[PDB]
Amino acid sequence: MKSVITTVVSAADAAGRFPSNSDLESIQGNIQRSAARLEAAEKLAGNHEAVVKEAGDACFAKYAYLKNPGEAGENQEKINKCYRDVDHYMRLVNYCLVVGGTGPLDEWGIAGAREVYRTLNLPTSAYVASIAYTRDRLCVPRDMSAQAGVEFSAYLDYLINALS
Amino acid sequence: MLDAFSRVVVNSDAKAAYVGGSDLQALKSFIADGNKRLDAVNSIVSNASCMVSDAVSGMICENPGLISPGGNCYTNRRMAACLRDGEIILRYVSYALLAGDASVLEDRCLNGLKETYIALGVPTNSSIRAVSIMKAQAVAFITNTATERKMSFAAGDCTSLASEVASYFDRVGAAIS
Amino acid sequence: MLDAFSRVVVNSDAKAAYVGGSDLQALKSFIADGNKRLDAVNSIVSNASCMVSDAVSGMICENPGLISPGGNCYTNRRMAACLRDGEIILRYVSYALLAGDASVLEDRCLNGLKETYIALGVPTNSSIRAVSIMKAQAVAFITNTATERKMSFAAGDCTSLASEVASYFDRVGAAIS
Amino acid sequence: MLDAFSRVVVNSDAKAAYVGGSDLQALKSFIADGNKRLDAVNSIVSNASCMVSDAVSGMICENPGLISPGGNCYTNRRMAACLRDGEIILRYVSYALLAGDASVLEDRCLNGLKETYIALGVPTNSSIRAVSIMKAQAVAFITNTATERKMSFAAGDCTSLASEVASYFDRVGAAIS
Amino acid sequence: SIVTKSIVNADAEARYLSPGELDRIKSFVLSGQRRLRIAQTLTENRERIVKQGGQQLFQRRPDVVSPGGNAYGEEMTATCLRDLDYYLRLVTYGIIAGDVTPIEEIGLVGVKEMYSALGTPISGVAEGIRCMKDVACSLLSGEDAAEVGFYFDYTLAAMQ
Amino acid sequence: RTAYPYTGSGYGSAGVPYGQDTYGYKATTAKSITETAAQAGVFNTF
Amino acid sequence: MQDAITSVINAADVQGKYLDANSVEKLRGYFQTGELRVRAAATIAANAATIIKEAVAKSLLYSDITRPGGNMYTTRRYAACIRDLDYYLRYATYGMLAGDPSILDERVLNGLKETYNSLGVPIGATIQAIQAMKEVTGSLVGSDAGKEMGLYFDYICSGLS
Amino acid sequence: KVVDRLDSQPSAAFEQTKQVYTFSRYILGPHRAVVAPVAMDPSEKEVVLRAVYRQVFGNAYIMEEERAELRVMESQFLLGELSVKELVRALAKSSTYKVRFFEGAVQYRFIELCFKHLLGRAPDNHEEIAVHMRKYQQEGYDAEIDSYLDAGEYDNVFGDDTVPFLRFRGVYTPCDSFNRQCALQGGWANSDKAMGGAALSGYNGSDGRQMSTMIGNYISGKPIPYEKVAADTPLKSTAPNWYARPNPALAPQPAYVSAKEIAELRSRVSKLEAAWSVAVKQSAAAKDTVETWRAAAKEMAAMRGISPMGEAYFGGIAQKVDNGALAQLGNKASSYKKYLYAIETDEVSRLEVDLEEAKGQLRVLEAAMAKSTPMTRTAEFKTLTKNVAAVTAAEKADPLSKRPRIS
Amino acid sequence: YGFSFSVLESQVKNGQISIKEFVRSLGKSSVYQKQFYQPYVNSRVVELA
Ligand SMILES: *C(=C)C1=C(C)[C@@H](Cc2[nH]c(/C=C3N=C(/C=C4\NC(=O)[C@H](C)[C@H]4CC)C(C)=C\3CCC(=O)O)c(CCC(=O)O)c2C)NC1=O
Ligand SMILES: *[C@H](C)[C@H]1/C(=C/C2=NC(=C\c3[nH]c(C[C@H]4NC(=O)C(C=C)=C4C)c(C)c3CCC(=O)O)/C(CCC(=O)O)=C2C)NC(=O)[C@@H]1C
Ligand SMILES: *[C@H](C)[C@H]1/C(=C/C2=NC(=C\c3[nH]c(C[C@H]4NC(=O)C(C=C)=C4C)c(C)c3CCC(=O)O)/C(CCC(=O)O)=C2C)NC(=O)[C@@H]1C
Ligand SMILES: *[C@H](C)[C@H]1/C(=C/C2=NC(=C\c3[nH]c(C[C@H]4NC(=O)C(C=C)=C4C)c(C)c3CCC(=O)O)/C(CCC(=O)O)=C2C)NC(=O)[C@@H]1C
Ligand SMILES: *[C@H](C)[C@H]1/C(=C/C2=NC(=C\c3[nH]c(C[C@H]4NC(=O)C(C=C)=C4C)c(C)c3CCC(=O)O)/C(CCC(=O)O)=C2C)NC(=O)[C@@H]1C
Ligand SMILES: *[C@H](C)[C@H]1/C(=C/C2=NC(=C\c3[nH]c(C[C@H]4NC(=O)C(C=C)=C4C)c(C)c3CCC(=O)O)/C(CCC(=O)O)=C2C)NC(=O)[C@@H]1C
Ligand SMILES: *[C@H](C)[C@H]1/C(=C/C2=NC(=C\c3[nH]c(C[C@H]4NC(=O)C(C=C)=C4C)c(C)c3CCC(=O)O)/C(CCC(=O)O)=C2C)NC(=O)[C@@H]1C
Ligand SMILES: C=CC1=C(C)[C@@H](Cc2[nH]c(/C=C3N=C(/C=C4\NC(=O)[C@H](C)[C@H]4CC)C(C)=C\3CCC(=O)O)c(CCC(=O)O)c2C)NC1=O
Ligand SMILES: C=CC1=C(C)[C@@H](Cc2[nH]c(/C=C3N=C(/C=C4\NC(=O)[C@H](C)[C@H]4CC)C(C)=C\3CCC(=O)O)c(CCC(=O)O)c2C)NC1=O
Ligand SMILES: C=CC1=C(C)[C@@H](Cc2[nH]c(/C=C3N=C(/C=C4\NC(=O)[C@H](C)[C@H]4CC)C(C)=C\3CCC(=O)O)c(CCC(=O)O)c2C)NC1=O
Ligand SMILES: CCC1=C(C)/C(=C/C2=NC(=C\c3[nH]c(/C=C4\NC(=O)[C@H](C)[C@H]4CC)c(C)c3CCC(=O)O)/C(CCC(=O)O)=C2C)NC1=O
Ligand SMILES: CCC1=C(C)/C(=C/C2=NC(=C\c3[nH]c(/C=C4\NC(=O)[C@H](C)[C@H]4CC)c(C)c3CCC(=O)O)/C(CCC(=O)O)=C2C)NC1=O
Repeated sequence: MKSVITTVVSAADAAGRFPSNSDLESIQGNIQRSAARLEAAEKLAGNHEAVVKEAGDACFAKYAYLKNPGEAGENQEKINKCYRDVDHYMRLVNYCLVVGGTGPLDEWGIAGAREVYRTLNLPTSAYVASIAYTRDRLCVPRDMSAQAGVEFSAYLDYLINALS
Repeated sequence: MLDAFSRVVVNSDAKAAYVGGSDLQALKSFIADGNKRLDAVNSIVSNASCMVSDAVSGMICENPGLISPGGNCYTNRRMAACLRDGEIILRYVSYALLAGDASVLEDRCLNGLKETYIALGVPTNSSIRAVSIMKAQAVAFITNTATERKMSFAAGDCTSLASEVASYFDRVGAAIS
Repeated sequence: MLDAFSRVVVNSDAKAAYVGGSDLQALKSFIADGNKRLDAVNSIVSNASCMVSDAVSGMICENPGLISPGGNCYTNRRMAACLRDGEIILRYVSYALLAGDASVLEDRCLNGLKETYIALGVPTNSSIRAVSIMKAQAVAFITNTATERKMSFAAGDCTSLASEVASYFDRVGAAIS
Repeated sequence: MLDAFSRVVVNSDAKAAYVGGSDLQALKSFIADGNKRLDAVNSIVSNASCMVSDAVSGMICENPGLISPGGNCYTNRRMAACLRDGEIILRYVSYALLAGDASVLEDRCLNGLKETYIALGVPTNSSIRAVSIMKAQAVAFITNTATERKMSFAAGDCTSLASEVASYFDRVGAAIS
Repeated sequence: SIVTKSIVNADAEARYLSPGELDRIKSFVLSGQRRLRIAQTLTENRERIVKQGGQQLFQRRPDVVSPGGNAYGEEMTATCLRDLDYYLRLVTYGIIAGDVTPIEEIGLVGVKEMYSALGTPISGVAEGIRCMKDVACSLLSGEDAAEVGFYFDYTLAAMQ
Repeated sequence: RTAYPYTGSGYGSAGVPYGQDTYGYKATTAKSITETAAQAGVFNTF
Repeated sequence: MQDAITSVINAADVQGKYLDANSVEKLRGYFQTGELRVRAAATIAANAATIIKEAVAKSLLYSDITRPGGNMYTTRRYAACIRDLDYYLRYATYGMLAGDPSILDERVLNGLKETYNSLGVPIGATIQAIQAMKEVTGSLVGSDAGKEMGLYFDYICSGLS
Repeated sequence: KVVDRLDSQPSAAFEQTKQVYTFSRYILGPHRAVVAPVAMDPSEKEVVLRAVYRQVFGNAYIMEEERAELRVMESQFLLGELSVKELVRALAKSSTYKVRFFEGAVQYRFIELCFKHLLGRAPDNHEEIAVHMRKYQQEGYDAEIDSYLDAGEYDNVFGDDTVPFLRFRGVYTPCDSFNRQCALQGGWANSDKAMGGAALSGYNGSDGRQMSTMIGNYISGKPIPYEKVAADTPLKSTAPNWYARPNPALAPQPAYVSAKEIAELRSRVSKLEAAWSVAVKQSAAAKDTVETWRAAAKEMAAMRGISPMGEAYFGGIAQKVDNGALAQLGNKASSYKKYLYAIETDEVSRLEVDLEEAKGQLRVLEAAMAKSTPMTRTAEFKTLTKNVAAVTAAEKADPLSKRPRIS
Repeated sequence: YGFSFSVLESQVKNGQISIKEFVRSLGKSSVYQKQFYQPYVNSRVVELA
């Protein structure tokens, strides 16, 4: 969990010091910024089944070839797993807004993803067509607040920068 | 290691849930007294060089066979290590008070301390009293009822952080028992 | 580690014998089908990157709780880790088929995999299901009865090497159970 | 520890203030010399961290084959277990000194100790040396004739408590012989 | 079955079985040869009895399969026929048990709670079983069609 | 045949009686606090 | 069966003292959330069938407890579930209004895990169903109200475990 | 090919971290590289110095009061004319490395300490040690370490820029090389003064013997037992803090284990293991009752497709369309989320959770029956009539010795 | 009338309470007293009990 606490108690623990004033000041930022980034953790949680539904079909509207036989989305079970994975990436973004950093993404979704998407022959460009559709469907003062749309998008295209 | 934010993440992963409106009231109340927690860690780390000599020397005046020859605080190198693990434990408890969860206590301080103290031949019951004087001091500093140094504070209730730091020292005193 | 020639040498060095003509009828027959052993182990190595994804995901369709949060093949680290030991086992079996002797499997791949998989919480019955799917594929590619790919081969029988690669896969099943 | 002197229950809703049906006559009679006994156990357990380390190193430096490799105290698990068992034995005499009778000692500590030490190859001739040091150590501490450490007791006599606790140590020492 | 509830009837009444009860257990077991033949006809006709069963069901209730219907798409329509395979199976149990006791405690008790809680129109599934009944009775003679149809309409009655 | 079978009778039953032993509401067999400890033989001072 | 006011009165009465500043301090805290709990219990009463339909379809609808052999196969057994899930969503509504989970263990929790073991009901699938039911309940009543209603769901899941 | 190249080959040109270190336990915890920058602040020189003292001394109390021979070897490094490889060589030639890990150490304990300190790993096989035994006895200790860090191992996996760390390298060339790794680097607490027992054999904690365990595992092919690789363990320190449904962390060993509790637990884990092997043959085809009609309900439902949004007007009402990839198959949000709830609701996974849960309860209950003669028992169960007999008179199992005195 | 005592059919079908318990709880129910208690007199309620 790469967060604002676990950088100031991982660098102090490697240094062997008590949490000084440089590390109590860093968690004062975890009180001002977290008023906004939990609002984007709450709107994304209460509307998650409609976001992935509006986002996961843009994977197949853009790439219509996936329903061909032999390809990745060829039958019923493989289409449901493709909508499952965008629900996973929308869940870790809800986990990353409530942690405070990119902790649940760099450990649980990103690390090892370039080795499973090459082995199982999944196109990783099809994943970022679904996430970048979600970044551009974001109306900034309608979906959430102005600041919570900054926090929600900055974990979204970080996940795009991880997959590409 | 985890904190109080990511303890309810891996609890909400065990349920394959989003962190919705039920769990965020547990965390928005956690940042509501976020100024209270940093006022509680600052009472610990400002006296932390004096609390470790207050607590190791309280163990000596109770069990004086440690400084007896053949003991475990007799050799002067062996005394200087016992002042070190009084404050490495206080370094990892103060991280656990800062993070709000005792994972870094469980996974770094107590990760093998029990078979360490057997294999060094350290008396374990005196390691309880080295820990538990720091429990009775930190609940005196956080409640600001230390009998010779009062710190300035905005007034109000603080007894949840007192029992939280008393819960982290037991987690130490039970793992090395 | 050994091979099929040097297995009978340490068998003959236990009685300090020379390698005479009564012993060498197996080894002169071993190079007589030495074209077939390279023709066999080529068929596994040319399909090895799809043999693992046929097998680890074939474990998933039999036990679909592994992809649920909690099951040991859920996170993208864990799936890339489970695919990684899918091809470590397939590498050493194809090493063992090539040398024709199971010594390189049992001192380098399987020596202590059982106590490793206990320590990581890897379920040991599901790894037999990953191995037995790779057992049924390596005997399919060698006998060229794979139901969606045929490769070109000279005409003749091959089921001895299908039996030998079958016995190198149940050593993986017996090591970790 | 706390069964060694019976207490009185004065409040209601107890079932023992009213329908107790007894008062414990064998243990009231031991608060008739109770402060002198409680100083004697306090004389042992304030030096119990030092009495076990002196006595175990006493039989090491008189029989030096135990810390030789091949001996029964060379490795670290055996050296930690030998310091543990003298500490456990010194606690159980200090139960029997406190309760005033050896009936706690013979079943919780001595019942099945001679069969244990021949099942582990523990030298029984050397372990009885290790309790005779602690027999000689405890009568110095109770009579306050220790050379390097005195304690400020009241003015009185503590023989027939020193010979009481010396009668427990050979009762240990013949139960393992 | 007729054997188990003719027992539990006389069980509750603190008595044995009358001639009226024992001349029918007798009459039922001699009927058992003819029952297995009837159930044997429906056993390996489930391919036609179900698929033609859902044939008339969609022609009579296009709403349930149209977009917005409960059984819309490739997915729900497969489960749309799955339930008919269930109820066709229970009718084979009722024919061999000589009673709707197997159909009673399976697929009938509390069936309205399930289908109301699934969003499925319970009247629609009743229409499906009626379409299966015409296919089933068309596969048997008149003496048999008075039985195989007889268990369907009981399922129709309890399913509304 | 599924491993986690169930309880009950009549049709829709797995061949296992109700409650695994025909008792729906089983009378307990434990003792209270202090003589569950008295039987253990380890909580004697307690 | 005590609410927040009953529990406050009991603890203040059990010591024989009056309602001091600390006892009334919590009572004022309960009256502040009195407006939130009724609206939370309002919408839950309206969408009772919809919430249970959402939870079972999201947690255990297509798993093999639903298929033959699974613990939920027959229609009597399926119908017992939504009857059974109705109590969890209903009694949790009572705890949300009373502000005290005493009613749950009084009327739900006691003899519950001991009953499911008798019937052979899978406690593992039961708790997610309640976890999924907790997830949809946070959708309706909002965040903090979901935090309140959610605080009694996991109380059921904890004791039922 | 999931992993292209190991960590023993150097990282080629196009990565900042090697491929095995991405998805191993490298990224989770504090066993990472803290490679020195080019020019650096003396605070950042103290950061790379504090990691060297943690690594090559193995959490030993270095007693900063003295640092006697250290401050010449520090000041060669703080100038920059000493490499981090040449600092960690020079620390391994001093007296305060010799009086800790050489003056009391067996030559098995010394070689297994140089593998943990200088390299990352454990010793893999037997003749890997037998090189370093014969190199010490013919060239001496100063020419041992010089011939130990200048092979092909150290210069690829750390170079001359980074400090050593515990090498969670993913591909382990025996499988026990992960087991002896985590048994040597024993958690975040234990040091090698503790692990070799140099304090307890010490005369007042000084000049004691550094004896060794695991000497039986380097001679014969024998794995490490699992309690030393799961309890006092660096995997607890670089723990993912998951929800792992078989929890890998071992329970603490219970007081008062009974044979009546084990003898039903072994029958329970044979009951689940025999029931798992039956249920796994019926999986994924016959357990799916909706699978048999997918060939027909997929072609019955391919009639009157709607290309824009709006149709299926149905007698003149709206009743429109969704036209996505999901809802053209009729699926919902409760149709891809049904995979996440497959622990309670599954059947094959229902067995394999409680198989590994009860085997993990068995492997700490059976291993707690290593204590026999003076152990006080108890009866927590209600002393029921179920009791296995003590009929152990004659041969019942008798493992096949066909060569009884074959000569 | 589609009435339902799901809690009582619960606690009786499992055997958690007797038929006598299920009968007594039915008597103290409100669907009972609306049926055979409210429209009658305490005199007539005793005979109908
Ligand atoms: C090595 C060959 C060797 C020893 C080591 C040493 C051990 C030893 N000591 C005694 C006698 C006593 N030991 C005592 C213990 C202590 N004295 C203290 O003040 C501290 C608190 C504590 C040690 C940490 C005491 C009180 C005595 C009694 C004598 C006295 O009044 O001091 C013995 C036994 C001697 C005997 O039985 O007569 C041994 C073996 N002695 C060694 O020779
Ligand atoms: C969807 C728009 C894609 C697509 C997806 C598929 N993914 C398949 C399997 C799969 N996906 C993941 C990653 C995912 N699972 C997780 O648990 C997490 C987060 C922790 C993520 C991101 C994994 C690990 C796996 C393998 C195991 C499994 O879930 O089955 C998959 C099945 C592959 C197959 O059966 O061959 C598909 C079809 N594929 C598409 O069609 C579009 C491009
Ligand atoms: C003092 C309160 C104790 C006591 C302590 C001794 N510890 C000695 C060495 C030592 N201490 C620790 C504890 C600490 N260091 C850590 O790194 C961590 C966790 C990250 C902890 C909690 C360790 C690990 C060690 C071993 C280190 C080493 O020596 O290499 C020690 C000296 C032994 C010696 O020098 O031989 C002492 C005396 N002993 C006591 O009696 C009180 C109770
Ligand atoms: C309980 C342990 C104490 C106590 C705590 C209270 N602290 C309160 C306010 C407070 N403390 C700080 C400083 C703290 N925040 C930081 O960001 C840093 C370092 C970077 C520190 C040390 C601040 C900023 C505040 C907020 C008010 C202010 O502007 O100073 C407080 C008031 C309520 C609240 O704000 O939560 C309490 C009750 N007070 C006590 O009586 C015990 C001893
Ligand atoms: C996959 C089909 C399994 C499964 C596997 C997991 N293995 C994990 C780590 C791991 N795997 C191995 C085996 C392999 N690596 C080797 O180096 C050698 C021989 C030289 C073999 C046979 C090892 C040694 C390790 C530990 C290495 C490491 O993790 O750094 C793993 C990750 C657990 C974690 O990250 O904590 C998984 C998930 N899991 C499954 O469910 C199927 C059955
Ligand atoms: C058994 C698994 C197969 C099969 C095997 C046969 N292979 C036969 C001949 C053969 N294969 C090769 C190529 C092989 N030798 C090499 O040196 C290399 C790579 C560098 C490879 C892949 C050669 C050279 C030959 C010899 C004849 C030729 O020159 O082509 C063969 C004929 C008998 C024999 O020569 O051993 C058989 C039966 N054929 C099968 O039917 C199954 C599927
Ligand atoms: C040191 C003074 C001795 C010596 C001691 C060893 N004892 C070993 C094991 C052991 N000791 C006991 C008895 C102890 N445990 C109790 O619970 C009680 C009374 C309540 C007593 C007195 C037991 C039961 C055991 C076995 C179980 C255990 O390990 O605790 C031991 C280990 C043997 C080995 O590992 O080989 C040692 C070395 N042995 C000596 O040589 C000196 C004289
Ligand atoms: C938690 C994250 C979260 C979001 C980011 C949004 C994302 C979002 N918005 C819409 C849906 C919509 N979004 C908009 C807004 C706009 N349309 C535009 O083209 C403009 C850029 C912008 C004006 C501000 C409008 C007008 C609709 C309704 C019609 C439509 O789909 O475009 C939908 C489809 C479901 C629905 O109708 O709500 C989704 C998922 N909702 C969320 O819950
Ligand atoms: C025989 C030797 C012996 C001692 C040395 C003292 C040591 C001592 N002090 C405290 C108890 C305490 N100890 C301290 C410590 C300190 N006070 C400060 O202001 C400084 C920060 C630090 C000294 C540098 C504090 C703050 C308390 C709590 C109460 C208070 O003093 O205000 C306790 C725990 C309570 C108790 O057991 O009595 C002990 C053992 N007592 C002894 O019996
Ligand atoms: C739940 C999902 C699921 C799967 C993924 C497969 C997995 C799978 N494949 C095979 C059986 C096999 N699996 C393969 C593997 C492959 N075929 C190729 O040509 C490629 C190289 C590679 C896919 C990339 C081969 C070659 C066989 C032997 C038969 C054959 O396909 O010709 C078997 C054993 C026999 C069987 O059950 O069919 C299993 C379980 N089956 C499943 O039920
Ligand atoms: C043996 C007695 C028995 C029955 C009957 C039964 C029914 C049953 N029907 C289901 C679903 C379903 N059933 C239908 C049915 C229909 N749609 C229509 O338009 C038609 C009117 C109707 C069929 C003729 C649909 C669409 C679903 C899926 C609903 C959804 O996905 O939300 C499900 C949930 C998925 C499953 O586990 O199969 C069950 C358990 N179970 C039983 O044990
Ligand atoms: C108010 C507190 C309270 C509860 C909770 C309660 C539960 C309860 N659940 C029961 C059955 C049941 N409960 C279930 C439930 C499930 N099957 C699954 O797979 C799921 C995991 C789960 C749904 C979430 C099923 C299937 C039965 C029927 C068991 C049978 O017929 O054998 C029964 C037996 C009698 C009956 O239902 O009439 C009782 C008494 N009683 C109470 O008084």
